[PDB]
Amino acid sequence: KSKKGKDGRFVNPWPTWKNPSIPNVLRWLIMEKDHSSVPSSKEELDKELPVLKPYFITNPEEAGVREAGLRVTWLGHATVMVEMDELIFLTDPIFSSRASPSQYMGPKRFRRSPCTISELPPIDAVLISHNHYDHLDYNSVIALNERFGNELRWFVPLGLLDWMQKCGCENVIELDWWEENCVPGHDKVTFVFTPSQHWCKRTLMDDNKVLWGSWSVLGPWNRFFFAGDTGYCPAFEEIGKRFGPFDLAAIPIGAYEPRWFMKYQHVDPEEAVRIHTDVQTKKSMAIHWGTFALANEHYLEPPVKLNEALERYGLNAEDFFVLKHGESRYLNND
Amino acid sequence: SKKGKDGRFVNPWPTWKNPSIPNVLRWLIMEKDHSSVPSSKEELDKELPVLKPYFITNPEEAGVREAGLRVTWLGHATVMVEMDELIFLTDPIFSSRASPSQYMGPKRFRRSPCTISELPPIDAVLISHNHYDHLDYNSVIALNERFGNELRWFVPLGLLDWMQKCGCENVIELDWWEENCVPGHDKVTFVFTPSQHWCKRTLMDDNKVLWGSWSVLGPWNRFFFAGDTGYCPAFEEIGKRFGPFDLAAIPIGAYEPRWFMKYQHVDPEEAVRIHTDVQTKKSMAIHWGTFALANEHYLEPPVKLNEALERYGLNAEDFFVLKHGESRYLNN
Ligand SMILES: C[C@H](CCC(=O)O)[C@H]1CC[C@H]2[C@@H]3CC[C@@H]4C[C@H](O)CC[C@]4(C)[C@H]3C[C@H](O)[C@]12C
Ligand SMILES: C[C@H](CCC(=O)O)[C@H]1CC[C@H]2[C@@H]3CC[C@@H]4C[C@H](O)CC[C@]4(C)[C@H]3C[C@H](O)[C@]12C
Ligand SMILES: C[C@H](CCC(=O)O)[C@H]1CC[C@H]2[C@@H]3CC[C@@H]4C[C@H](O)CC[C@]4(C)[C@H]3C[C@H](O)[C@]12C
Ligand SMILES: C[C@H](CCC(=O)O)[C@H]1CC[C@H]2[C@@H]3CC[C@@H]4C[C@H](O)CC[C@]4(C)[C@H]3C[C@H](O)[C@]12C
Ligand SMILES: C[C@H](CCC(=O)O)[C@H]1CC[C@H]2[C@@H]3CC[C@@H]4C[C@H](O)CC[C@]4(C)[C@H]3C[C@H](O)[C@]12C
Ligand SMILES: C[C@H](CCC(=O)O)[C@H]1CC[C@H]2[C@@H]3CC[C@@H]4C[C@H](O)CC[C@]4(C)[C@H]3C[C@H](O)[C@]12C
Ligand SMILES: C[C@H](CCC(=O)O)[C@H]1CC[C@H]2[C@@H]3CC[C@@H]4C[C@H](O)CC[C@]4(C)[C@H]3C[C@H](O)[C@]12C
Ligand SMILES: C[C@H](CCC(=O)O)[C@H]1CC[C@H]2[C@@H]3CC[C@@H]4C[C@H](O)CC[C@]4(C)[C@H]3C[C@H](O)[C@]12C
Ligand SMILES: C[C@H](CCC(=O)O)[C@H]1CC[C@H]2[C@@H]3CC[C@@H]4C[C@H](O)CC[C@]4(C)[C@H]3C[C@H](O)[C@]12C
Ligand SMILES: C[C@H](CCC(=O)O)[C@H]1CC[C@H]2[C@@H]3CC[C@@H]4C[C@H](O)CC[C@]4(C)[C@H]3C[C@H](O)[C@]12C
Ligand SMILES: NS(=O)(=O)c1cc2c(cc1Cl)NCNS2(=O)=O
Ligand SMILES: [Zn+2]
Ligand SMILES: [Zn+2]
Ligand SMILES: [Zn+2]
Ligand SMILES: [Zn+2]
Repeated sequence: KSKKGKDGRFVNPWPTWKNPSIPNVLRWLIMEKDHSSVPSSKEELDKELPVLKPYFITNPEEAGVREAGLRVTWLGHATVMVEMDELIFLTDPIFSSRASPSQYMGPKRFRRSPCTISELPPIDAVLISHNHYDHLDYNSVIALNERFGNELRWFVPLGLLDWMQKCGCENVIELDWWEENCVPGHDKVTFVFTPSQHWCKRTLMDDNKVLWGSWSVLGPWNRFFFAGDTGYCPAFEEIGKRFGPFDLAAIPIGAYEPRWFMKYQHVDPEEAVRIHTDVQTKKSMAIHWGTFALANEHYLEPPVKLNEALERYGLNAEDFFVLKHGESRYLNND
Repeated sequence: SKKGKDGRFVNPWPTWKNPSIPNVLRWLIMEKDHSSVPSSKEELDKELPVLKPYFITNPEEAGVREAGLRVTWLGHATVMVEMDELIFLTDPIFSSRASPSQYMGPKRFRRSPCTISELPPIDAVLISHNHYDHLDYNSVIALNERFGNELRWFVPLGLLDWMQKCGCENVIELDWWEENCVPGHDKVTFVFTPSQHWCKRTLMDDNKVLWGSWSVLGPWNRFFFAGDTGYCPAFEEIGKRFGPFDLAAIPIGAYEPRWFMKYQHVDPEEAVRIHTDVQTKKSMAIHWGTFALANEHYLEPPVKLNEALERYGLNAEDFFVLKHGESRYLNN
């Protein structure tokens, strides 16, 4: 084909090829995080947002997929564990309490992680959407690579290969817009890096030196889409048309407040439903939200707005569902 | 009268104890090693199992409120003693890493048995010294957030600022041989007692704040918490002024290489020495098993403790090691 928007590299770094982006960010200190949600007592946090014990804790067996369907588990924020086509892979693993380079400041999760690395079953690959601290957790990478090793294939955007080896990972793969690879054992599955409308930053002056994006996993049996972080852009229609119908898609539905400031980097539930429609997935799972306070919206608002948008497009909760922390879901195909 | 009183060199706080040594070169390049190698997930589960504390499934219990004394080991020096109508915590560390950084520093191989949220009402907390394996900023902020003025923080001299800067008001700075009480249940007395250790958190803050140990003298039972110390006098002094105590929490880990650690960290034998000097009936054994701050094998300290136990004409009941998260009730 050819009608695919490629990068997307200005003078030296990467801009979003997409027209909706505007260049102006003033970073995370506490300015619009504050407490505009006031997550109250951890008990209320429980009552409203209970943390479940994942299945693989009480029954570490049954953690295959036995081909056929597709199993998914939400481990908070953008951490998703997908079992499909004889393969278990993790996405944006964050297990630390705080998503920050310091121990003294930064957004600290109000919901504990459902499980620990030691407790999670054998991981065959990890997918990294972009490099932000709420998706790339140094300590989580350290734990993953200590437990596993060369056993773990890491799929990262351009610019993160160095960082990965710097951490101590040897099975690391840098991928660009519309670029693919697989796991050495399982070649029938293809992992494709697909565009997105977001940004990268971890330190001073490294802004967009690393790429952002989304992931499309094409196995023979099931197809899976993982958006990562994005505001609405026309790449999602492109992806949907190139990788056919998907069985699951993980779409962010949180951190969309100060829309005047975030719309260029963060969809809201309404644009999240549109994404679900654009990518042609049969089902979608609400990621982001509920775990960290990265914006101004009420911590329970994003599911309500998701249901309101789902009623906007003539859809039901079946099509686009929100899980509990640690809850799983099985989906068999035709 | 008597009692090894506090001291103050020209600049900092000294030990005033005859056993002494310098070169506190921190642990980043000097002995950064794990010649103990905790590994093999299965081996950890079996050798050092982490237990589910009672106040998780049955928080209502909250023990004591009677005459006896219950204790729970939450790793390293974070232990929860419920005694004489008072549930106090000591050296609380619940984070994974004991370091000012997020990228380097000693990271625990055993998770905390419970979390701050799961913790029962803590009336008081005791801080031995300022080291990262005993003073954990994140743990402090969590306690001061869940509780507040309801939490009395007993800290050594020099830590008032650090505490208030974190946001604590119910804070009491104490030099050793000094004391204080509780607003409601004041008949229990908390006394800061001597020790042989060091204080340092940053560059040039060496010995700017005091170290020591704690003695809780309640109406029914008496409890001793050593913290971190090498063998020195004043434990006999402690055992004299106060005592006999009922339970004592004595460190048994972080002792090798001896030549460098002996002056600043007891060994299991020296811990049995403490058990005799402080005149306790029983002892629980803290430090060890949670972080690797020295070169000894992670399972060695219990074995060496039991060796010292027999040699000194004692038995395992007298000085016991709990599991991670285990509790113990004492009706003496
Ligand atoms: C507000 C203080 C300094 C106060 C002063 O002296 O005026 C300044 C100085 C250092 C500044 C930080 C430097 C790193 C980051 C640079 C980003 O481009 C904006 C966010 C951060 C996290 C900044 C936030 C804030 O702008 C800080 C913390
Ligand atoms: C060393 C003290 C902690 C002392 C203590 O806990 O008592 C800590 C507390 C706050 C920490 C600073 C926070 C802001 C900065 C963040 C950067 O990512 C690294 C450099 C800085 C300047 C940090 C340096 C250092 O890590 C500090 C100063
Ligand atoms: C921890 C030291 C001071 C310790 C001392 O001298 O006692 C202090 C002094 C300067 C402090 C920084 C000043 C600029 C910023 C002010 C913000 O409001 C909080 C973050 C920053 C980045 C501060 C981080 C940290 O609070 C520092 C590095
Ligand atoms: C210095 C320590 C380890 C030193 C030791 O204890 O032996 C090393 C080990 C891994 C290193 C990190 C690897 C990933 C990152 C690579 C970047 O290009 C710079 C920052 C980071 C976050 C590095 C920071 C630092 O350089 C670390 C944490
Ligand atoms: C000052 C030393 C050494 C100077 C040199 O190597 O020339 C340099 C070397 C590498 C530098 C760090 C590398 C990682 C980060 C790169 C950012 O873009 C700015 C902040 C950080 C955290 C840097 C801060 C600091 O400036 C360091 C530690
Ligand atoms: C070894 C490197 C520098 C390499 C070189 O020699 O060029 C040096 C630079 C700064 C040094 C650190 C400074 C603070 C501490 C001083 C102590 O007395 C030993 C441990 C610490 C934590 C030191 C460890 C080590 O000695 C470091 C990290
Ligand atoms: C992370 C930056 C820069 C990495 C890069 O930009 O390539 C590197 C450059 C200088 C590095 C430091 C040099 C001195 C020390 C060396 C030790 O072995 C580990 C701790 C220290 C304190 C190092 C920590 C960290 O690894 C730093 C700060
Ligand atoms: C800012 C990067 C992390 C970047 C990332 O995660 O990608 C981190 C990685 C290693 C960190 C350094 C480790 C050694 C020092 C610890 C001190 O307590 C604060 C100053 C130093 C020099 C730290 C400064 C800063 O906090 C660094 C350079
Ligand atoms: C800079 C942040 C708070 C910034 C904010 O409110 O956003 C403050 C909040 C609590 C502060 C800490 C309180 C305890 C310590 C006080 C010391 O004298 C300097 C180091 C420490 C460890 C402080 C470092 C730093 O100054 C912190 C972490
Ligand atoms: C850069 C400022 C200067 C501003 C001032 O005058 O306060 C200085 C002054 C206070 C300094 C801090 C004092 C406490 C610590 C002293 C250590 O030896 C290095 C790390 C710390 C955490 C220091 C970091 C940094 O070196 C600061 C923040
Ligand atoms: N080492 S880690 O990032 O996996 C981790 C971090 C923290 C925990 C637990 C774990 Cl397993 N608990 C307390 N908060 S923390 O220090 O971020
Ligand atoms: Zn992001
Ligand atoms: Zn994000
Ligand atoms: Zn110590
Ligand atoms: Zn210690």
